[PDB]
Amino acid sequence: QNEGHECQCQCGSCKNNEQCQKSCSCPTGCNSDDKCPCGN
Ligand SMILES: [Cu+]
Ligand SMILES: [Cu+]
Ligand SMILES: [Cu+]
Ligand SMILES: [Cu+]
Ligand SMILES: [Cu+]
Ligand SMILES: [Cu+]
Ligand SMILES: [Cu+]
Repeated sequence: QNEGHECQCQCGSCKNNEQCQKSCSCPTGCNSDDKCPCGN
């Protein structure tokens, strides 16, 4: 029941990858390029 959420990630691998902007693996603290552990 819980898998994707909302990758509003503006990182460098989130802005170019729109295939994970609806199911990324980051919490609600992924709004800055850091240790963003997104999909890949
Ligand atoms: Cu994300
Ligand atoms: Cu990201
Ligand atoms: Cu993403
Ligand atoms: Cu992010
Ligand atoms: Cu992330
Ligand atoms: Cu993510
Ligand atoms: Cu992300």
